[PDB]
Amino acid sequence: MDNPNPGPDGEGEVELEKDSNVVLTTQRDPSTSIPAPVSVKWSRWTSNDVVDDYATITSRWYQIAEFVWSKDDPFDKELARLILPRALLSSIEANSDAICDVPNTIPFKVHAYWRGDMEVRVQINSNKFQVGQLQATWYYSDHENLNISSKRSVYGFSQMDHALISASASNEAKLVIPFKHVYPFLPTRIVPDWTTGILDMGALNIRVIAPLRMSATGPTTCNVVVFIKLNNSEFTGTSSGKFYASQIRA
Amino acid sequence: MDNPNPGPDGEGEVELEKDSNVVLTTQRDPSTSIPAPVSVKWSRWTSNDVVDDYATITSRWYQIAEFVWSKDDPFDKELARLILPRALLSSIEANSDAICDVPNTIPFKVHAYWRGDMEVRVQINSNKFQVGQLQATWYYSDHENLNISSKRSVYGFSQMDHALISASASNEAKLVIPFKHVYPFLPTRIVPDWTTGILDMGALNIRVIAPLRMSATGPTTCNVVVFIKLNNSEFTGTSSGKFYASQIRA
Amino acid sequence: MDNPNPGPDGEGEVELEKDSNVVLTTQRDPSTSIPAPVSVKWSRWTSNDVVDDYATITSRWYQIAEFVWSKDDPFDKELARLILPRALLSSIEANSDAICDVPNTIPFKVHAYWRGDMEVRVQINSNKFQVGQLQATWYYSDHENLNISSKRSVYGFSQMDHALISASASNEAKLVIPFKHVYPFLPTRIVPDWTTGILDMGALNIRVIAPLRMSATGPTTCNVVVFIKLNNSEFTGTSSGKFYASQIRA
Repeated sequence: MDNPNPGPDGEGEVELEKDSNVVLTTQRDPSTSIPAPVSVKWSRWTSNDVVDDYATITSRWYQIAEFVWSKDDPFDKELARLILPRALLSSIEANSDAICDVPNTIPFKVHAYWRGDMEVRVQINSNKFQVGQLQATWYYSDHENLNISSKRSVYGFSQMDHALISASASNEAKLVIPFKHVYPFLPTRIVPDWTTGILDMGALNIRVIAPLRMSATGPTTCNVVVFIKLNNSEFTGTSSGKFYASQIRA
Repeated sequence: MDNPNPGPDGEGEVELEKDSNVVLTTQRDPSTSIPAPVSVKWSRWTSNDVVDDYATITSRWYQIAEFVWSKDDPFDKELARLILPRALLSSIEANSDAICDVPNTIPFKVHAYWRGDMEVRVQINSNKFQVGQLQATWYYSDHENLNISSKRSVYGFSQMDHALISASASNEAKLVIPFKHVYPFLPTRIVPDWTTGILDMGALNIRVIAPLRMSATGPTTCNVVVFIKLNNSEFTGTSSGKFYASQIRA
Repeated sequence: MDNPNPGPDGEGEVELEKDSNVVLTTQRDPSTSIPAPVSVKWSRWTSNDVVDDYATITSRWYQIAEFVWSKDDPFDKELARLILPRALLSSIEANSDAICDVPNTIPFKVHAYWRGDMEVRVQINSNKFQVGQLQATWYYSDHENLNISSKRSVYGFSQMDHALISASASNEAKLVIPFKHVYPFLPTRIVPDWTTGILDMGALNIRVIAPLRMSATGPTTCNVVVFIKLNNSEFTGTSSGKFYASQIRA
């Protein structure tokens, strides 16, 4: 079946992802990447306090990153290497804004410990005349590894669970990332231990496998949007906001 | 389903509209605009004489207009403001041709009064690299309104029944226009009343909502075809042709 | 149905033709051309000796020709006029290679007489911005006709069984050519008769019906691939290879 019928509305389907007071669309189905099974709820294990999450409020879609994709970028050059708990907060905090100001962060302010699966969209608007390729990959503990520069390479992450994005026919990388840390919970700020590496479950990272191969005088620049949903969460550990921690640098 | 298979014949469907000794096609389904219900037959009311229409002859598709669409045309600039009974005749008469010469007009020559629904095609051949938009709109009595210049605007006709045409993915505006005048019949020429505004049931009018937005050195010009079918008619009122009226100017 | 969904893999089906240790694909269904019924097996008629063919070995897909398609080529200019038994061997022999070296020829070396249907692919990689047209046509005995230059024309072969190839939406010409000679068998080399015209069942020939109509500075050159399958064969007539014949010139 192939009859093209673009009316006053150029025809084509648009799948949407609402899902909680925010609707974000994608005109092209994503290339998913599921690195692990869905995480069970270990609140009834580690902590016996206010055991809950926040539905309509922390299970939304906030923006955490956005960047540029150009012909200048050589073969393996990561556009982002963003930590995943974590840079949800660390993006907003360095936006000359506070964590307290946004609805998808506020319990991190009050509550001490967090556990939950993650959802991520790597949406880009590239043109059909751009011949490039990216790869969004996940690593459940990047900073803990010593020589991960060895792994920090397009070759290395192809070896593992990832998603693929090609400039033409742009395209989205779905990226379901459930919770798998060593300890079942994460600490939102400084704690009797975890005096650093606060709220870090691993980093995402997008490098390049094919530069934007542009014709003579073709459009140079491109762009990426990183979105994140925090579903299936649990926030036990009620603590005043003066105990909080404005996350570390990029 | 999306497998593209363009053989020696580039594949794609072509819907056709024959319908009476003329076949006109459209490779893209139209955006219809039905302003009113189908009109009932009031011949057995106003006049008791030869009560009939003409099938294969006046229910065809003649051309009445054609024009240019260019980047120069600013935002709201009507390409045509053509009266609808009316300019079926008024186009041919000013073509240095006579009404008598064409089969889709001849009963208007002889017969005194006419009633009937109308069918109209606003077909254009624009290219997929042209980013513009038109709007064909109908008004069951334009000349009767005094300040209709107020209405003569892209904003105003969007308020009402219309069709939309965008340059890219060109595209057709189906435009079924049934009979709705004040008096159930129309006079083909001067009459004991209707000494002017002869044969006028309202005017069609195509303005611009988006100019042809062309890249550097992209194709400048475009073009429109206006076709018209006169179905569901009735022509009671037999009169010699020396009583006829060559319609007024553009 | 027309929803376009080109993921990291630009979506679209790819039909394949394996068929015997070689897989060749075509992303666009072919325009077939069947000039005759399937040939019956006349081995149990002409010759009472080792009656067999060779499956996995001579029923493969070898390349016999490839050439250039450019704007310079005027209206009717044959890109190839290749004989069909025949140039399967005659291409390889003039490749500074021997017949003995390739698996799809070796029985022709040993065996004296051959009969069999033929399969041919005229695959080309033209771009969607090239507006040309070719025509691959078959003639069960071209050399036998005296004034076939009269027939050697785009007009003439359109009169008969052929396939059509247009530059844009490139495209393949399937070309099933069963055996129909005067005598039911063909001689692989010189023989008590057939002292010339060795192994010739007719010639294929691709001319032009529409040159590559290229925009300013659009891509000039193009290209064709000719493939051939020799199925439904029969090779009776065992003879030493010193009796063989390296085919005549192009």
